[PDB]
Order: sequence, then C-alpha cells, then structure tokens
Amino acid sequence: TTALVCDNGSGLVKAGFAGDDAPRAVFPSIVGRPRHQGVMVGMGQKDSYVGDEAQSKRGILTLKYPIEHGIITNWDDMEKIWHHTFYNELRVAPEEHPTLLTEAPLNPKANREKMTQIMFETFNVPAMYVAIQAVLSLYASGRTTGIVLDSGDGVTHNVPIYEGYALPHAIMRLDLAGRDLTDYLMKILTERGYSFVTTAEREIVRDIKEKLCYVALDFENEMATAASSSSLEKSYELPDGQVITIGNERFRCPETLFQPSFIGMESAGIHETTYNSIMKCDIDIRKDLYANNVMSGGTTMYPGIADRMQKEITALAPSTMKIKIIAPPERKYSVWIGGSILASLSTFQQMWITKQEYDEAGPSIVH
Amino acid sequence: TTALVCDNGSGLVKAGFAGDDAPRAVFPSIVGRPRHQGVMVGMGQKDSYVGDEAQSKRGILTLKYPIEHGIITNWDDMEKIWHHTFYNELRVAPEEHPTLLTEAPLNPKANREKMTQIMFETFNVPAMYVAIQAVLSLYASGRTTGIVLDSGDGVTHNVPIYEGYALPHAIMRLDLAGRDLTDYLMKILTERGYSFVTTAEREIVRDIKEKLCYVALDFENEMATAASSSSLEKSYELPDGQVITIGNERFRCPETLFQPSFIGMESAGIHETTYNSIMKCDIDIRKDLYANNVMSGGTTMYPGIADRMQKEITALAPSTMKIKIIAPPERKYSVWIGGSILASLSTFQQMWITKQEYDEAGPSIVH
Amino acid sequence: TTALVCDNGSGLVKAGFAGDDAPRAVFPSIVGRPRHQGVMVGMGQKDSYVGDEAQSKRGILTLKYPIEHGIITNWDDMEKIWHHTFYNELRVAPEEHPTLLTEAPLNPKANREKMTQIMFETFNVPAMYVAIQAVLSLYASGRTTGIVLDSGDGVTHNVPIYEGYALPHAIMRLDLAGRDLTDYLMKILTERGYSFVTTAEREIVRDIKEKLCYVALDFENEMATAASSSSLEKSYELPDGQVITIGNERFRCPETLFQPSFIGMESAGIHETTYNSIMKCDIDIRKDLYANNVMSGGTTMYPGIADRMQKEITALAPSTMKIKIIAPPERKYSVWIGGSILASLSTFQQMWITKQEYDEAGPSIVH
Amino acid sequence: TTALVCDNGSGLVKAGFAGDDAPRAVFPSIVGRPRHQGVMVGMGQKDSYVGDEAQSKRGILTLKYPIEHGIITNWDDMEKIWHHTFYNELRVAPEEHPTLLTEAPLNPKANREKMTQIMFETFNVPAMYVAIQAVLSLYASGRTTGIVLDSGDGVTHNVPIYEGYALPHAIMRLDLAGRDLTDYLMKILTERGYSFVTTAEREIVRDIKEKLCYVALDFENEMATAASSSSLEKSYELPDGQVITIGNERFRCPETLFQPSFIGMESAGIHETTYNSIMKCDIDIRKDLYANNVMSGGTTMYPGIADRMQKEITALAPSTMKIKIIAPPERKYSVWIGGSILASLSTFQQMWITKQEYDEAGPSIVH
Amino acid sequence: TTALVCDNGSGLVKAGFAGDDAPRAVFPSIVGRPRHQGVMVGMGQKDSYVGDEAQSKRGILTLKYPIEHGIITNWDDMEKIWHHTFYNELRVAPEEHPTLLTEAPLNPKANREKMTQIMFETFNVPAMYVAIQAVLSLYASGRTTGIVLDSGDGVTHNVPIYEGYALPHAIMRLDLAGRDLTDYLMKILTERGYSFVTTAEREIVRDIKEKLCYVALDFENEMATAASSSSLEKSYELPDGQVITIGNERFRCPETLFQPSFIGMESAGIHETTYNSIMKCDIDIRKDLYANNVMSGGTTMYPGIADRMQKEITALAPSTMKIKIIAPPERKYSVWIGGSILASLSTFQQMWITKQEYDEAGPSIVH
Ligand SMILES: Nc1ncnc2c1ncn2[C@@H]1O[C@H](COP(=O)(O)OP(=O)(O)O)[C@@H](O)[C@H]1O
Ligand SMILES: Nc1ncnc2c1ncn2[C@@H]1O[C@H](COP(=O)(O)OP(=O)(O)O)[C@@H](O)[C@H]1O
Ligand SMILES: Nc1ncnc2c1ncn2[C@@H]1O[C@H](COP(=O)(O)OP(=O)(O)O)[C@@H](O)[C@H]1O
Ligand SMILES: Nc1ncnc2c1ncn2[C@@H]1O[C@H](COP(=O)(O)OP(=O)(O)O)[C@@H](O)[C@H]1O
Ligand SMILES: Nc1ncnc2c1ncn2[C@@H]1O[C@H](COP(=O)(O)OP(=O)(O)O)[C@@H](O)[C@H]1O
Ligand SMILES: [Mg+2]
Ligand SMILES: [Mg+2]
Ligand SMILES: [Mg+2]
Ligand SMILES: [Mg+2]
Ligand SMILES: [Mg+2]
Repeated sequence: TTALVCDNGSGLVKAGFAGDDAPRAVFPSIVGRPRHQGVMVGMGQKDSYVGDEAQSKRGILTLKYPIEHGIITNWDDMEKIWHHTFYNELRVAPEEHPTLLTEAPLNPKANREKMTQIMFETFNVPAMYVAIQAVLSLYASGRTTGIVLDSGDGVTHNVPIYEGYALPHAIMRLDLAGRDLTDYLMKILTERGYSFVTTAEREIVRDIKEKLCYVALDFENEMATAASSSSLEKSYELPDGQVITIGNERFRCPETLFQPSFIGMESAGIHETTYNSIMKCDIDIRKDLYANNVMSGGTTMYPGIADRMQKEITALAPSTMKIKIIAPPERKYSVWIGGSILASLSTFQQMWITKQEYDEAGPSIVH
Repeated sequence: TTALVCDNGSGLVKAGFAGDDAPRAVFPSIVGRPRHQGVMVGMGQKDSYVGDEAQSKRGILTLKYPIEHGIITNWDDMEKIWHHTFYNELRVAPEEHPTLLTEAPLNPKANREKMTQIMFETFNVPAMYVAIQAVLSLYASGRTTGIVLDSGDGVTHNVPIYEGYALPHAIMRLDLAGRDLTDYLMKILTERGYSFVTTAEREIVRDIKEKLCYVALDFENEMATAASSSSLEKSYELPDGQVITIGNERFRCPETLFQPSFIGMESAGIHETTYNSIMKCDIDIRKDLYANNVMSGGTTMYPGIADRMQKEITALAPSTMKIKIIAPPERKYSVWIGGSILASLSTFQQMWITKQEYDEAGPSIVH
Repeated sequence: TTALVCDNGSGLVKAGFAGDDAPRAVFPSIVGRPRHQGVMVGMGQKDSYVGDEAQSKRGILTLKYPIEHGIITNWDDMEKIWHHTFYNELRVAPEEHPTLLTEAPLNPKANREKMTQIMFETFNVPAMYVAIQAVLSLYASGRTTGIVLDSGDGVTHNVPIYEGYALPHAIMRLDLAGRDLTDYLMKILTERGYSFVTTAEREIVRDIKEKLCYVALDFENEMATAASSSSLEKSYELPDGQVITIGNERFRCPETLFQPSFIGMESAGIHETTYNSIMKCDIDIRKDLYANNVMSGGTTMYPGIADRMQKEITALAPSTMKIKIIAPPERKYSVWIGGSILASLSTFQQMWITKQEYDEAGPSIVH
Repeated sequence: TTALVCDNGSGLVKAGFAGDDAPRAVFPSIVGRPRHQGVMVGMGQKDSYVGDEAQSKRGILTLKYPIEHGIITNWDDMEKIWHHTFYNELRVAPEEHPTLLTEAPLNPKANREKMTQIMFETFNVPAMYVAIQAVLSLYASGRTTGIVLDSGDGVTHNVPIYEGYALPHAIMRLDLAGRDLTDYLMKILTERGYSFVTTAEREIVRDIKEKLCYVALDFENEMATAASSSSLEKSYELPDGQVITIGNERFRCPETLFQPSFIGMESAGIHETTYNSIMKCDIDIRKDLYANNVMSGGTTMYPGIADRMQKEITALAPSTMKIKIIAPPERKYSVWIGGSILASLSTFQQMWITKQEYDEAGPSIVH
Repeated sequence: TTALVCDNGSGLVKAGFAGDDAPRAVFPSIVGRPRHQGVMVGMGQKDSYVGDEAQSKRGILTLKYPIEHGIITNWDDMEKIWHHTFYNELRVAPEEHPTLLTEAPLNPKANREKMTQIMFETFNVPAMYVAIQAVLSLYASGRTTGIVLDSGDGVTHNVPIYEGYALPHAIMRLDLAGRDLTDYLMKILTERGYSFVTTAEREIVRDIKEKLCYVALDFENEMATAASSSSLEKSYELPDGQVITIGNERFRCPETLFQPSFIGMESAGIHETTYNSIMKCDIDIRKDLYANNVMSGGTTMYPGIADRMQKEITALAPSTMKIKIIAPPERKYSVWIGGSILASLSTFQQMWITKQEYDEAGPSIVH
C-alpha cells in the first residue's frame, strides 16, 4: 500500500512515493490560461494548462500561482494541480494510498480543513495527514534538536525544536521568499533598462536569480567594489537571444533577506528572526539551538548564505559559544525527504486520519 | 456536399473544391470594358469582359481591378467576377455547397459584411465562413507555430501565431505588393525609353516582373557590377515582337520590398516589419517565430527572396539564435491549400455561419 | 422587301440587291457632256450622258467625275448617276427598298448629310444607312479582326479593327489612288512621245494601267534590267489602231504607292502608312493586325502588290513575327459584298435610319 | 538669477522660468528630418528640423521622438531639442540659471547621469537638479499627502506619498500612454477604412484623440448603444479636407487604460494599479490615499476619466470609505507648475547639485 | 563670364544670357530639308535649313522636329539647331560661358548623357548643368511650394514641390501636348473639308490653334450651343488667301487635355492627373499644393484653361478647401526665366558640372 508524500509549497510541487530518496514529480505550481483568444481549428483547445506544460507555453499564457504565502488563494486551481499531479505524473488512484500533505506553520485554519475536505471528498483517500514543514526537514537532517529556517517561495519560518517536542510560542513566520525576491529583482533590474513587466517574464527573472545571484559576506564592501566592474557583472542570455549584464543586482537581490527594508518591510532580517526565535526559548536550550540551526527550502540555495548567517548570528549572540549552521546539499528537497522517512516509520501509522474517522468526527479533528 | 474554397486576392482569384491539391480555376481579377466604342454588327456585344477572357483582349479593353489593397473598391465588378467564377469555371449552383472565403487581416469591416450579404442574398449559400489568409497558409505548411509573411498583389502581412492561438497586437500589414512593384517597375523602366502608359501594358510589365526580376543578396554591390553589363541585362520579347533589354531594373524592382523609400514610403522594409512583429511578441516565444517564419503569396516568388531575408533578419536579430526561413514551392497557392484542408476538417464544420443564423442574428455575427 | 446596296466610289458605282454574290450594275461614275455643239436634227439631243453610255461616246464628250477623293464635288451630277442607276439598270422604285450606301472614313460631314437628304427627299426611301468602306470589306473577308487597306480610285485607307470594335485614332487616309496613278502614268508616258491630254484619253490610259502595269518586287533592280529591253516592254493597241510600247513605265506607275515622292507628296508609302497605323494601336493587338492585314479596292489589283507589301512591312516590323497578307481574288467587289452580307444580317435591321426618324430628328442623326 | 524649469516628457517639452504660473515654451519633442532628398537651391537646407517647426512641415519630414517611455533613445536628438529650447524660445544663456529637470520614477540610471553630464558639459550650468514627476504634481496640488497617477505620452505612474515622505516599494509604473493609445487608435481606426500608416499621420490621429475621444462610464453598455448611431459618431476634418466619421472608436480608444488586454498586455488597468499601489502601503495610511488620489499629465485629459475612476476604484475598495478623486483643470501642466513652485522655495536652494560638486564627486552623486 | 540658359523643348528653343528678363533667340526646333531636288545654279544650295529660316520656306521643305515627347530622336539634327543657335543668334563662343540646359522629368537617361557629351566634346563648355523644367518654372513664380503643371509641345508634367524639396514618387508625365493637339485638330478639321496632309500645313494648323482655339468652361453645353452658329464660328485666313471657318472645332481641340479619350488614350485628363499627383503626396501638404498649383508652357496658353481647371479640380477635391490656380502671363517663358534666375544665384555656382570633373568622373555624374 505504501504512501504518497505531497509537498505543496508555492512555486513547486514535490511529490512521490514514500520510502524513496527523492520526489519523482517536481514541477511548478502554475495554472496557465491563454491570454489571447486563439483562432485556429484543431488547436488545444486546452482552456487551462498546468505545471511544466504551462512553463512550455508562457508567451501565450497568463501564469497564475494558486497558492500565495502558503495560503491557498484559488481552490479549483489547486485542485487542478493535484489532479494533474496524481494522474499525469504519479499515475495513481488515490484510493490505493494514504497521503501525507505539507503546510507552513502558523497558517490559517481554512487551508487544513478545506485541503482535507478535498482529499477525502473529491479524490477519495483511505487516510491522510497534514504536517508542519520544519519538522519534516528536521527529520530529513536525521536529528532531533535544532532550529529550522525554512525559506520557500511563499514564506520563511523559524521553528525551534528541542529533543523532539516543539516551542510554538517561539515559532516565527515571515513573508519573504523567492517570490518577493523575484519581484524586487524585477524593479532593481529595471534600473539597467531591462523591463520585465509580465508573469511569464517573472519566471525568466526567477531563472536569473536561481543561477546568478549570490549572498555577499559583507554588503557595503561588495557594493563599493562594484564600482570597478570585474567579476561582479556576469552575462546571462534570455530565451529570445538577448544578453543581460548584471553587476551589483546579482547580490543586492538576496541582500533583502537580511535587509527587508529594501522592500519597505519593518520585519527584521532572517538572522534577527532566527536570533529572536532563540531568545524566546528557555535559557537552558539556547546553546543547542545555536549549535544546531538547520536550513531548508529553495530560498536557502543562494551561494554564500550560510557564511553570512554565521557572521551575523555570531555578531548578535554571545561570542563565548559555538554557532554551527547546518545547510546540507539537497536541502531544497529536505521537506519531501522528511515526509518520506516519516511515512516509512511504523510508529506514525497510528496517526493517519482515517476516511471514516473524518466522516464521523468532522473537520475539526485535523488539528 | 463538400465545399467551395474561394481565395479572392487582388490580381488573382483561386477557386476550387475543398479537399483537393490545387485550385481548378485561377484567373486574374479583372473586369475589362471596351475602351473604344465599336462599330460592327454581330460583334460581342459583350459590354463587360471578365478574367482570362479580358486578358485575351487587353488592347480593346480598359482593365479594372475591382479590389485594391485587399479593400473591395467596386462591388458589382466583384459580384461579376464571382458569378463568372461559379457558373463559367466551377459550373456549380452555390446552393449546393458551403463556401469558405478569404480576406486580409486588419481589413475594413465593410468587406466582411458586404461580402457575406452578397453571398447569402445574391448567390444563395447554405453556409459560409471568411478566414484570415495567414492562418490558412500556416495550415498549408502543416505547422501550428510560426510567423507568416504573406505578400500578394494588394498587401503584405505579418501574422505571428504561437502553438495555435494568435497575437493580434503584433499583426502588421503593409501596402507593398505586386501592384506597387509593377508600377515602380513602370517608372524605372521608362528610363530605358520603354514607355508603358496603359492598363493593358501594366499587365505586360507584370509579366516581365514575374519572369525576369530577382532579389539581390547584396544590393549596392550588384548595382556596382551592373556597371559592366554581362549576365544582368536580359532580353525579353513583347507580344508586339519588340525586344526589351533590362539590366539593373531586373533586381532594383523587388529591392523596393526591402527599401520602400524607392516608392517614397516611410514604412520599414519587409525584414524590419517581420523583425518588428517578432519584437512585439512575448519574450518567451520569439525563438520559435525566428525559427519558423513562413512565406506565402505571389510576391514571395522572386528568386533570391528567402536568402536575402535570412541575411537581413539575421543582421537584425541576436546572432546567438537560428533563423530558419521556410518558403516551400507552390507557396503562391498556400492560402487556397490551407482553405481546402481546413474545409476538410470535421472539427471546423461547427464554425460555418448558417444561412438561417445570419438571417436571425444579422450582419454583426460574421466577426 | 430586301435591300439595295450602293457602293459609290470615285470611278465606279457598284450596285445591286442585297443577299447576292455580286453587284448587277457596275459602271463608271461619269457624267458626259458634249464638248462640241452638234448641228443635226433628230440627234440625241442628250444634253447629258451618264455611265457606260458616256464611255461609249468619249470623243464627243467631256467626261466629268462627280466625286473626287471620296468628296462629292458636283451634287446634281451625283444625283444624275443615282437616278440612272435606279431606273435604268436596277429598274426599281426606291420606295420599295431600304438602301445601304457607302463612304470613305474621315470624310467631310457634308457628304453624309447631303447624301441622306437626297435619298430621303429626292428619291423617297423607307430607310437607309451609310457605312465605312473598310468594315464592309472586312465582313466580305468573313473575319472580325484585321487591318484593312482599301485603295479605290479616289482614296486609300488604313482601318485597324480588333475583335469587332475599331480604333478611330489609328485610321489613316491618304489621297493616292487610281486617279492619281493614271495622271502620273500620263506625264511619265509622255516621255515616250505619246501625248494624252484629254479626259477621254485619261480613260484610255486607265485601261493601259489596268491591263499592263504591275508592281515590282524590287524597284531599282527592275529599273536596272529595263536597260536591256526584253519582256519589260509590252505592246498595247489603242482604239485608234496605233501601237504603244511601254517598258519601265509599266512598273514605275504603281511604284508611286510605295514612293509618293514621284508625285511630289511627302506622305509615306502605303507600307509605311499600314505600319504606322499598326504602331498607333495598343501593344497587345499588333500581332493580330500584322497577321491579318486585308486588301480591298481596284487599286489593289496590280499584280505583284501583295508580295511587295510582304517584303516592305516585313522590313519595317520586328522579324520575330509572321506578317500574312490576305488579298483574296474578287477583292475589287469586297466592299459591295460586305454591304450585301451586312444587309442580310437580321441583327443589323434595327440600325437602319427610318424616313420618319430622319424627319423628326433631323440631319444630325446620321452619325 | 531665478531658475529654469524644464519638463522633458515624451511628446511635449514644457519649459519656462521658475516662479511663473505656466511654461512659456511648450512644443512637441520631435526631430524632423526630410524624407525626400530635395532638389532646389536656396531651400532650407535645414538637415534637421525641431519642435513646432517640424510640426509645420510633417509631409516632408520623418518625425522622430527622441524619448520613448521616459527612456532617452537618441541622445544627440535630445541635445538638439534642448539647444533649440534654450536659445530659440527662452532666449537664455544656461550659465546664468540653475536648471531643474524632470524624469519619470523607476527609470534607468543612464538617463540621470547622461542628462546631467550633458547639462554640465555641453550647456554649462551653475547647478541643476533632477526630480521625480509625481512629487512635482503633488506640490502643484498644494498638498502633502496623496497618491499621484501621472499619465503622460510615454508612461503612467502611481506614486503614493504620505505626509511628505514617499513609499518607493509601492511605486508602480506602466507603459500605457498617449503614444500607445494613438497607435491603438490607428489600428482600430483602420477598420472604418481610414489608413494612417506614416509618422506624420500618427500626429493627425493624436489630434483626433485629443479632441474627440472620451472615457465611457460603463463600457459595454455604451458599445451596445453604438448599435443605433446618434451622438456617438462625430465628424472630424483632416488637414487635407477629408471628413472622418468615428463612432465607438471615440471611446474604445481610451478604454485601453482600463483594459490593457486591447493592446495585448497582461498589466492590470490603471484602476487596478492605483488600487494595487494603495494595497502595498501600510494599513494606517490607505484611507488618506483613497481620499486624496491626484491626476496629472496629458493622458488624464480625456473627458469622463475621473468619473470612471471613481466607479472602478469604489468597486474594488471597501465601500465603507470615501474615495475622492482630485483632477484639477490645468493638470497637464501640474508637473511644470510643481517644478516652478519648488524652485521658488528657499529651503530647496541647498539641494541643487553644483557644477563644482559634480566635478569633484562625479556622476554617482545625482542620486 | 555670365551664363547661357538654353530651354530645349520640342517646338521651340528659348535661349539667352542669364540674368535677363526674356530669351533673346526664340525659334522653332525644326530642321528643314528640301522635298524637291531643285535645278538652279547659284541657288542655296542649303542642304539643310534650320529654325525660323525653315519656317520662311515651308513649301519647299520637309520639316522635321528633332525632339519628340522630350526624347531626342535625331541627334545630329539637334546638334545643328544648337550650332545655329549659338553662332547665328547669340553670336557666342561656348567656351566663354557655362551653360544651363533644360529637360523634362522622368526622361530617358540617354538624353542627359548624350546631351552633356555633345556640349563638352563638340561645343567646348567650361561647365554646364541640366535641370528639371518644373523647378525652373517654380523659381520663375518666385515661390518655394506648389504643384507645377508644365504643358509644352512634347509632354505635360505634374511635379509637386513642398517648401523646396520635391516628391519624385508623385511626379507624373503625360504625352499630351501642342503636337498631339495639332494632329487632333488636323483630323477634326478635315470634317469641314479642309485637308491639311503635310508637315508644312501642320505648322499652319498650329497657328490656327494658337490664335483661335479656347477651352470651354462646360463642354457639352458649348457643343449644344454650337447648333445655332453665332460667335463660335470664326474666320481665319491661310497664307494662300483662302478663308477657313471653324466652329466647335475651335474649342473641341483643347478639350482633349481634359478628355484624352478623343485621341484614344486611357490616360486621365490633366485635371485628374494633377488631382492624382496631389493624392500621392503626404496628407499634411496637400492643402498647400491645392492652393498653389502653377501653370507653365505653351500648351497652357489657351484662353479659358485656368477657369476650367478651377471647376474640375474643385469638383474632384473636398469642397471645404480653397484651390487657387496661379497662371501668370508670360508663363510660356517661365522655364527660361527660372533658368535665368537660377543662373544668377551664387549659391548654385558650386553645382555646375565642370569640364574637368566630367573628364575624370565620366558620364555617370550628370545625375
Ligand atoms: N538555486 C537557487 N538559488 C536561489 N534561489 C532558488 C534556487 N532554486 C530555487 N530558488 C527559489 O526558491 C523557490 C523554490 O523553493 P522551494 O523550497 O521549492 O519552495 P516551496 O517548497 O515552498 O515550493 C523558487 O521560487 C525560487 O525563487
Ligand atoms: N513568379 C513570380 N515572380 C514574381 N512575382 C510574381 C510571380 N507570380 C506572381 N507574382 C506577383 O504576385 C501577384 C500574385 O500573387 P497572389 O498571391 O496570387 O496575390 P493574391 O493572392 O492577393 O491574388 C501578381 O500580381 C504578381 O505581381
Ligand atoms: N485590274 C486592275 N489593275 C490595276 N488597277 C485597276 C484595275 N482595275 C481597276 N483599277 C483601278 O482602280 C480603280 C477602281 O477601283 P474601285 O475599288 O472600283 O474604286 P471605288 O470602289 O472607289 O470606285 C480604277 O479607277 C482603276 O484606276
Ligand atoms: N486634451 C487631450 N485629451 C486626451 N489626450 C491628450 C490631450 N492632450 C494631450 N493628450 C495626450 O497626452 C500626451 C501629452 O501628455 P503630457 O503630460 O504632455 O506628456 P509628457 O508630460 O510626458 O510630455 C499627448 O501625447 C497626447 O497623446
Ligand atoms: N497662344 C497659344 N495658344 C495655344 N497654344 C499655344 C500658344 N502658343 C503656343 N502654343 C502651343 O504650345 C507649344 C509651345 O509651347 P512651349 O512651352 O514653347 O513648348 P516647349 O517649351 O516644350 O518648346 C506649341 O507647339 C503650340 O502648339
Ligand atoms: Mg517549502
Ligand atoms: Mg494572397
Ligand atoms: Mg472603294
Ligand atoms: Mg509628464
Ligand atoms: Mg516646356
């Protein structure tokens, strides 16, 4: 019977069978719809495109992320991506597997309840479970204690975890993420003259960000040395064939995680939020958290991030103590891996919510 | 029941039954009327001649193109060519077939509405459809994606088409075409002393253009080598028996498509309009358009055209990317072929406008 | 009711009933008046003689052609020849037949109007019509397209005709004809000593011309070979019994048609005027005219004419194309035959000008 | 010493002395160059025409906007318009005045730096300043708080401003403007048969737009009532003397600001961008912005615009709160007025960039 | 040094020194050659006569226009008229003056190159220039903008000129002119019985045309009133002493300019060609052209022409706008005057083609 593990973040769906090393289907959470009413016969007609297929045809389509900052915005679009996921990639009847789904912490109750309702009623599932992302990543690490920073496309979290357990009062979410950074890279990019106005172009700049951008160790020194352009400008080539050259924009895009004032947010940088989260925890356990802080998610993938974190958190925390930061490679799939390994635990098998139990207890029992 | 496919361009009517490889009736859109009041008895009297028959007797007749730059100028003349077409070549009662008609994009609304009105009221037709030329040519290519350059006698278009669909905001029409080029060849030809003042003589120079003229790869180099006349002068023989020798006029006639400043137009050459049309399209799809650009129509028939296009568009577009130009032989009949194949599609059968539906909905439903 | 066809050229009247192969009455247009006041009793008295009767008595009479170069010179004389024609040869009341009359193209308006006035008022005719000669000859040919050269006694024409119709702007008349040639043969003949001063003798030299004169293929070569007189001198016998021997005068008389400089006219030869007439026509139709050029009239009867025409026109026109000259035997009566066949066409019956229509519309309606 | 205030937008330069009610020189930003090489002697020769002078002679000239979407495209052309501006209209040595220049927000850095370089090096200026347009318009309003929508010929902005200050993260620019609307009015106008292909004709249609076009309160209802043409068709007269009659094209041209899908852009209408800009601002201040939203620029001049804005923004925003829209007359000159009043403030006198300060600090100090 | 201005049109040479009010030598371009080989001793012998001298002796000579429809037909004849012009009227060594020559627009390249070759090689000239006629006439007007209609003996032009400059694509030539009109007056004149067959008589009818013929305001009304002959018949006296009376032929001769169908040409009347030329020009400038249309040349000299033009062009053009026609007296010499004034401009002195520059650059540099 095994299980399905579906990691539904903004920007990417990662899904696959439990007990495996990596997700088989990994595609963008997008629902493409034709921008221009098309006059042909035999075409499509394909009123709605989804996932990688939508990526193939961006210049026709308006791309629409169904899920924004972890919150589901458009429910039938989400349903569409699930249906496509199950039948067109994993090729499976949901009635044959229990399904573990994912969600961000501190996330409105409507997502869990609606989600489960869909999984039971529209797809028919024997049993399912919805899990907090950071815990899954911590399992992926193979560790029981630590503070997880999970930055995906929608949202960034800090969840401190001690010896199992958890500290809900110290959990801190922050809407800064690949989507916010891509938009910021948009408007900063436009100062070189390169105008990317459209949803489809947003995905191009996402690609630019993913390849070229890095996190500087020291910001203003790097900005100073951007004066005499040497290695800092890099050439990137668009799908059109045009050449973009980007210098300080390469590293000032991700600087926004440390300085959210660039987007005009008062929220403290990710280092201050991790630090702050540690502060909120009991005096006894802070040393372990500082030692053991973990990173997850696509927005942790910028080269340089861990080193800057180690500088900044060390600058905030008492110097007498060791702050090791653990950011393993393959960290973008940590959540999914966590899901897999959890589904492979027998002790967890009692915790699935059964179809019948949902039917008799109602929606309130997901929590 | 089959269908009729009528391609009504300026200069030539191509018409025939659907599902066939080529149009059966192909004759000039001309309405000849005697210039000189003729004194005989038993003659004609034949107040109006039409089509090839008018071609047979040019020296008596004033030839009159009913259709100018795609726009219908003289409606009863057009009606005459249709009536002659149906009864004297295709030999068919229009009440027995649905009829697919053609038109240029971006063309005044009066042509569709009046045209349909005539087809329903004067001829009686069970159902009909009016189609954009470039789409038909694209079907003739057997392809779904590409940018069509269709240069006929009246008008030249660029219509970009992606994966079916269409981009109306990037559609670009241009009045440069076999008629404009024939007149330009007139006045340039007169510099050798050869005076062709009359409508009938215009058709002679059209013949000269069709046979002899070619498009140079590089213009000014060829003009330079015209200094020492070798292969560039060619002898042509008129119907009278006189011999014309034309050198640089051979290739400087079609150079006007690339340099409309020869006619005193500010419009950019056809290569700049194709390039410009590609620019107007979304950054994602431009690579396909550059790869896939298609040619149609009689004014694409000059030897050398495709090679010059490949030079010039390559000179405008980023060198990193492949610009294949597809100009198949039999391209002059691409539109008609496209019409045939579309009429042979069953999925299109729903889209005919029915006689009764027109009667109840009115003229506004053609669009 | 049938019709009468009256071909009134200078030198001969040809008249007869329509629908017949040849004119019944064919006699010279002459009005003889006694030169010498005659003293007898019972004689004549016959103050005016007309036609063949005048021919019978030339030595008494002064002969007077009423019609000169197609233009009527003396109206009552013309009336006399008509009256004699109708009552003394055709033996018919004009009130019983419509009457088709003939005239040269480009001929003063006074001839049509006066002529019609006479036919309606003096003779009483139910209806009549006046026709351009060359068209009648073209009907006689049984053809619709061609360029007619009609050389009679008064005038020579070229009228190009295409597919019915006509080209008035290319019609070319020329006063060179049997009368001019007979006078030229007079003065050239006098170099042998043979003096023919009188009107009556002019008719004798007309006979000489009609029998003996021929058109040389090459002129100056024939003149050279006239040096050694062999076949070129021929003996002719006058009515008196005297013998005339004429050598180069035989062929240099008709050479005047090709070289009007012999009479001191600047007008180009008949071959240049036919060629010139073709030039004036639209470039399209010239090939048909060159193929189809027709000959009519008494002054086309010289042996050798067609062959010289074929040489000379071929020398002027582009060699690439075939110039067939059609000069049928019985061509002297082509105009009359044409008239007959036209009168036998029913479609022409609407075009007669009725007595009453003339009465109410006036003289201006003949044109 | 006073100051010069130069508002350099696409389509119009507005310039004048500071502290005055209106700009003295207001002329189009165009650089006319003869299309046809002219053969006269004493003519011009005038290789380049500029401004209103170019407007005087459109039919000879190719008109060329030097500045496109706020971005300077052709630098020497811009220099030419400045030189003409200073010496031929304002009649002033730039060395005698500090000069305040204008620019759109979010505009490539090349414009500020190059612009300043030209002003200091080519013209010699004691000091200068470059200002964001929307702030100047807000000063023109005489108000400190509000959200400015400035639609010129090149670009449209939204800049929210609270109690002085500014919110750069909520600034939103959009390339929809009089130029885009004129081109759209071109292709929509061509459906009536009226073909305007040339740059010179573009200026004619700009005139049509400026006089006749209005913004409908409700779109599709007005389109429905366009069925029975009454007041909606209006006659306009071209400079040639021809009469154009335009019905629904009158109001569907400016509908593009609310529905950029007409041009094939995915960008939300101006009402959604203003609404969106308000959303991006802190929850506290939105009420003031909704109350206080200001309009500027030539493309705000369509009759009906404010009323439709009030409908649409009210439809998006919570009904409980008052949305006053302030669109004062003389709003096309708001930016220039703003510039004047700012230059008349003494407190601003410290902020000029001095010639010497530029010389020692370099180009980087403009920002 | 001054200059010579030689206006070489068909029918008349106008030549003189530059900077003068009128040409000194004005005589017909004819090369008379004796028709009849003359037997005297001491006579002539004068194998070739030229100009006014030939006019003195028409009845002996065959007159030969060397130049036909602007195109040089017979080069040595033209050379003869030039040589006679320089030595026998202007009495000048060409080596002492630069020489400005004239030619029709749109005229075969052979005329410029051969002409210049003769002027440099046969006559020896320090420098020369060949000019388009209509521009010269426009200078004669003292104006910079306008559309010139120049009708000479060979050819009629329309050249639109705006603010200096020129529009070559709107230049329209037409072979209708005093020569065509004189021949048409020939064949129409022959309907009264007056036969003029010879070149010498053609010049007589040219005189008739020049004195008597006028252009009717309304054609068919005047033809109707020709029914009752009052003032419309006028008596003219030939050099022989005979009296010609011509009625409707007086005004129907020049009606051919408005109705070229009289000669069997499909070309539109001169009013349609002026109107058509205006159409071809950019929409901006048409109002000036309509206001400013100029007339030049001998074939503009018919009384009534300007008024009929004003009627007909007003009937074609939109009524809302003023069509002033400027036809100054002395307009037959406008071209020559233009030439004079141009030669008197110092700015033009750079544009002469020098003997040496021709020698080193070749013939291709005349254009
Ligand atoms: N190599 C990379 N470098 C920088 N950013 C990346 C990289 N890969 C992905 N991203 C960013 O992170 C996001 C994907 O992160 P992911 O963990 O998949 O988010 P989620 O799990 O919420 O879908 C993308 O939207 C992208 O902006
Ligand atoms: N072989 C040829 N070479 C160059 N030009 C041609 C050739 N054949 C036709 N043309 C030109 O193209 C025109 C015919 O093109 P066509 O596609 O039939 O126009 P349409 O479809 O609008 O009637 C003619 O008017 C002629 O000027
Ligand atoms: N056999 C002949 N050979 C040469 N010339 C002839 C011959 N017969 C007649 N002609 C000439 O042609 C004239 C008759 O031609 P015809 O066609 O009858 O003139 P029309 O029709 O104008 O009367 C006569 O005047 C005579 O000079
Ligand atoms: N009365 C009007 N109605 C509608 N549009 C107008 C009017 N006047 C000007 N425009 C449009 O606005 C533009 C001028 O706006 P403006 O604010 O001067 O732009 P900028 O300041 O950027 O030059 C013109 O290009 C024109 O298309
Ligand atoms: N007063 C007149 N009225 C009408 N036509 C005239 C008059 N004078 C001259 N012409 C005609 O115009 C011609 C002369 O025009 P001109 O301008 O001198 O021609 P070009 O300059 O080409 O020699 C003559 O051939 C004559 O037919
Ligand atoms: Mg995630
Ligand atoms: Mg076509
Ligand atoms: Mg005859
Ligand atoms: Mg502005
Ligand atoms: Mg002239």
